[PDB]
Amino acid sequence: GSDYSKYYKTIDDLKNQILNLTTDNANILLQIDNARLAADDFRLKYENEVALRQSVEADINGLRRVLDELTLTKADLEMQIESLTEELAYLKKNHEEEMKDLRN
Amino acid sequence: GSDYSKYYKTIDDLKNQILNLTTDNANILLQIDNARLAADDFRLKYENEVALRQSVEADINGLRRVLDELTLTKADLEMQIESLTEELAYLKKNHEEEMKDLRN
Amino acid sequence: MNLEPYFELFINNLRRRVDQLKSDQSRLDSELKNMQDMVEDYRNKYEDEINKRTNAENEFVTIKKDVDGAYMTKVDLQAKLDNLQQEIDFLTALYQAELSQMQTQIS
Amino acid sequence: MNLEPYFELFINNLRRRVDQLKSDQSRLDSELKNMQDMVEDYRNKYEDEINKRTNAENEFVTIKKDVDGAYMTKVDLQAKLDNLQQEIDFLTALYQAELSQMQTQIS
Repeated sequence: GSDYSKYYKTIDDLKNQILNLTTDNANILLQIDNARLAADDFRLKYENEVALRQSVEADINGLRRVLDELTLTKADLEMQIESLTEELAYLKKNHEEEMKDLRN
Repeated sequence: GSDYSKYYKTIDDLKNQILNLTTDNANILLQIDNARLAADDFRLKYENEVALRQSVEADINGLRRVLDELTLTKADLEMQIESLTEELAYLKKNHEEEMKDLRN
Repeated sequence: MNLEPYFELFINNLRRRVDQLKSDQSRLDSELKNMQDMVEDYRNKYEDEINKRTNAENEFVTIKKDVDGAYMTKVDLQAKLDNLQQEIDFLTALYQAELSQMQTQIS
Repeated sequence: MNLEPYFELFINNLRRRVDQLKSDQSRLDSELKNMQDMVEDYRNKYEDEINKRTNAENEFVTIKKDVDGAYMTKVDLQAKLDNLQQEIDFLTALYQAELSQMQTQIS
């Protein structure tokens, strides 16, 4: 019958609509899955980054403390060297003068 | 005195030899230190590498199991689809023939 | 002259310091050689593990593409099968009803 | 004709399946939007942490050079100081001995 033919048309339209919807939704699910893996991958890479940066920065702070210590030490040594240099020169010239005196 | 002058020469030569040796050894120690930091840095970088590779490879094996399952499923579905297709065609043509028979 | 041993003592001290510093230098040479050797070993390990990792990543990409395709095929096949079953059942009931319709309609 | 409700039932089933699949699609759209948004957020975090790390590494290089230089200066200064002290002491003893030498040698 004709009416039955119309109903048939609607049936097939719904069948194909199913097929299309299942395929589309499957593709979207794959997009979601791959995007998941990408987010997780980026979080691992990031974690590695914060680890490397952690070691670097800590080492930096340690090296700041060291540098300050070394500069203070340098200044101190310069002072001491100055004093001992004056003292040595005095010693040498004084002994030589005493030699001159006793020889005269 | 002259002899004392010779002894003086040896003294100064030893003083400068000290200075040179201390400086050289300090530079070598710095080379050792920096090389240490480089070895440790390369071991951290390496460790990160084996971690990334760990995640990757494990995921691979999992995906091998999945792929096998999906292929087996595909073959099974193809078989079922074949059977049901033959059965549907039979059903349709048989009903139509019966219609012809009863109408005659 | 009386003061030769003063000079000889001071020289002896300087000689001792020098000899210690030379020994120290030899040790430092060995230590640096060991360390550099380590830097080369761990560098090599690191690079090789880079390449192994990279090949693993590429392999993963390939197999994940294959899996995505296989999943799509399974989805579509399952949909087709479900459609076939549903249509079979529907047509079965409907056709039996057509037979009844005809036997009664003839009357 | 008798069989209109058979067709209407099967159509109803198909309609139900369709509607479920459309709802599912809407959900999947939202889910993918959330996920993509996350991928962008974590990507950005990752890159910014790359740059922070790199600047930290460079800073470290600079400060370690400064430290190496400072250590070299400390070493050399300490050596010079030690030399000064040792020479002072030696010359003190030796010179007192020279004074004795002269007072006795004159006689």
